[PDB]
Amino acid sequence: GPSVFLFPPKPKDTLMISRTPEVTCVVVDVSHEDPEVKFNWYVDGVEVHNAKTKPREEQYNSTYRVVSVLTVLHQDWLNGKEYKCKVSNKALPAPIEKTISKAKGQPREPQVYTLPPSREEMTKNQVSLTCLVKGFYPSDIAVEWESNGQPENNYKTTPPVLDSDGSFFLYSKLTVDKSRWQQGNVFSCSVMHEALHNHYTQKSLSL
Amino acid sequence: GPSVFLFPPKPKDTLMISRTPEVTCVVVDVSHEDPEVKFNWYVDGVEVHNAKTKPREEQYNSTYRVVSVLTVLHQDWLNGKEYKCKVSNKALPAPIEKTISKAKGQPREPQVYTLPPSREEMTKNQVSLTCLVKGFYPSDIAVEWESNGQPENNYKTTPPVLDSDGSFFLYSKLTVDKSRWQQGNVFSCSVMHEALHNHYTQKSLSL
Ligand SMILES: *[C@@H]1O[C@H](CO[C@@H]2O[C@@H](C)[C@@H](O)[C@@H](O)[C@@H]2O)[C@@H](O[C@@H]2O[C@H](CO)[C@@H](O[C@@H]3O[C@H](CO[C@H]4O[C@H](CO)[C@@H](O)[C@H](O)[C@@H]4O[C@@H]4O[C@H](CO)[C@@H](O)[C@H](O)[C@H]4NC(C)=O)[C@@H](O)[C@H](O[C@H]4O[C@H](CO)[C@@H](O)[C@H](O)[C@@H]4O[C@@H]4O[C@H](CO)[C@@H](O)[C@H](O)[C@H]4NC(C)=O)[C@@H]3O)[C@H](O)[C@H]2NC(C)=O)[C@H](O)[C@H]1NC(C)=O
Ligand SMILES: *[C@@H]1O[C@H](CO[C@@H]2O[C@@H](C)[C@@H](O)[C@@H](O)[C@@H]2O)[C@@H](O[C@@H]2O[C@H](CO)[C@@H](O[C@@H]3O[C@H](CO[C@H]4O[C@H](CO)[C@@H](O)[C@H](O)[C@@H]4O[C@@H]4O[C@H](CO)[C@@H](O)[C@H](O)[C@H]4NC(C)=O)[C@@H](O)[C@H](O[C@H]4O[C@H](CO)[C@@H](O)[C@H](O)[C@@H]4O[C@@H]4O[C@H](CO)[C@@H](O)[C@H](O)[C@H]4NC(C)=O)[C@@H]3O)[C@H](O)[C@H]2NC(C)=O)[C@H](O)[C@H]1NC(C)=O
Ligand SMILES: [Cl-]
Repeated sequence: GPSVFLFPPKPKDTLMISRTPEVTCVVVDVSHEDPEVKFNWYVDGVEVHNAKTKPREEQYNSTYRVVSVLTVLHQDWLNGKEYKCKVSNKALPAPIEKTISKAKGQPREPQVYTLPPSREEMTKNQVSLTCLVKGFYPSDIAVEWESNGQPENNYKTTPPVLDSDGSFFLYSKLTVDKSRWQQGNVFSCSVMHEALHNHYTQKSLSL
Repeated sequence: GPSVFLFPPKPKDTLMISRTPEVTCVVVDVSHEDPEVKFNWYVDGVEVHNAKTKPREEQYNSTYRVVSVLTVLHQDWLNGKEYKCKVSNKALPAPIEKTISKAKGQPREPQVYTLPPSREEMTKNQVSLTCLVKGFYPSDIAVEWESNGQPENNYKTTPPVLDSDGSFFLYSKLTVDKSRWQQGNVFSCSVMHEALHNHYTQKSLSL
């Protein structure tokens, strides 16, 4: 019999009003006998029906895969609304049901500090700009780097680490050629989190 | 004597209601002799006071460098209000002033097309996904790439090029390992411009 998996919107979709977040219900392992599959979507227990379901597609193990996609209102998701997908298909005895929702917990607003590179580090070819993001809950967060215009490639972020007061912190490290840092170029760490004003803050840093 | 330069907001900052746009006034070639510099900000003729001046930072020239940022309203900038920085130094015969505004001109809407890699490029271990953005005005624009919610590394973008019909176009090229493309991953080019509905559009691309 089939399998269903239920995928949440990615955080930055929920946090920007410009972008458009979606919940995705996918069923796989549906037999060739009865390829037809019905989706029922509930938001907080009431049926909704603006979901786009796409045409079924056969995979190379000779079973179909079909996906149903529901656009969510940003505020609905951020207010902890439960999204439930219910799949019916003739091979199942009882229809099967998944539910997801934003991670629970009292939200906490992160502080965002930028740390210039250590002086022992500027004897080197590349240098590291550091962004400390601490005090935030829940752990859904986005951290990015920009420079006088366009995004930066060469950065890595730590996974959220549980701190001693129950909130998370993390660090983001951006490595730049030292000649760019020495020229007074400005680099910005932007953070997106549901607990910030406007879900967005930015801290700049330069020599 | 002291030079004056005045930089506009970052396009992304003006197009997103959650980000926060600033006009920046930089003064360089500041002498030790008469070190104090006072700024005076004017929106559409009338004076303003919420500017933030960061204290002087001396350079390797032994010149000084003084900056003052003014936060602007998104709508004020998009509606063409003129921002004027007037700077006084007791080593200037007359205070010196500059003025910026959004690029004048009727706004045209960009068409966004995504172009897969050439069949000839599948010989290499990396391939180029292409994003063509054409028919837009003014040239203040932001292009970014992403995949499964996260910002995609590489990609470079051309400057806007004046088309024959009065508008601009640009291309953005993203380099992915060929295996990532052949697997079926979905990449997406997102674009931000005044003339787009919601100032934002996304176009996807995948094998
Ligand atoms: C003393 O040292 C300082 C420090 O310089 C720094 O250290 C030295 C050792 C070197 O490493 C330098 O490379 C390094 O910058 C010197 O201060 C510099 O002084 C020069 C000239 O005096 C200035 O040049 C101007 O640069 C701007 C662009 O500058 C931006 O881009 C740089 C990126 O490479 C960046 O380093 C700058 O900081 C600045 O970055 C912007 O910053 C803001 C806020 O921080 C940010 O929000 C922006 O996003 C960011 N932008 C970018 C793109 O990064 C340039 O625009 C100027 O061009 C005008 O003048 C040119 C010559 O005339 C000409 O080519 C242009 O067309 C333009 O001409 C003017 O055009 C307009 C119309 O469009 C009109 O208003 C004018 O009439 C017209 N003409 C004139 C005459 O104005 C210009 O090239 C540096 O910015 C400045 N450095 C800094 C950090 O501010 C200083 O010169 C030294 N003193 C000496 C040697 O005696
Ligand atoms: C027949 O083929 C199909 C299609 O596959 C294709 O053909 C085969 C032959 C191969 O060649 C494939 O390579 C080829 O692609 C098979 O379909 C697959 O079926 C398996 C399960 O049978 C599914 O596994 C699940 O995977 C999800 C995560 O999947 C995401 O990430 C993948 C990359 O790693 C990506 O390929 C997927 O498409 C999917 O991508 C997401 O897509 C959404 C929507 O488009 C998008 O928004 C997201 O951005 C994107 N996400 C990412 C990360 O890219 C995984 O979550 C599941 O894990 C559960 O089960 C594990 C085992 O128990 C467990 O360890 C996990 O924790 C999790 O367990 C559950 O978790 C919670 C609590 O922990 C709770 O719900 C449950 O209690 C718990 N337990 C259980 C049991 O559920 C899961 O592993 C594949 O996704 C699916 N592939 C596709 C493309 O749909 C099919 O299986 C084949 N049939 C056979 C062999 O008989
Ligand atoms: Cl990037």
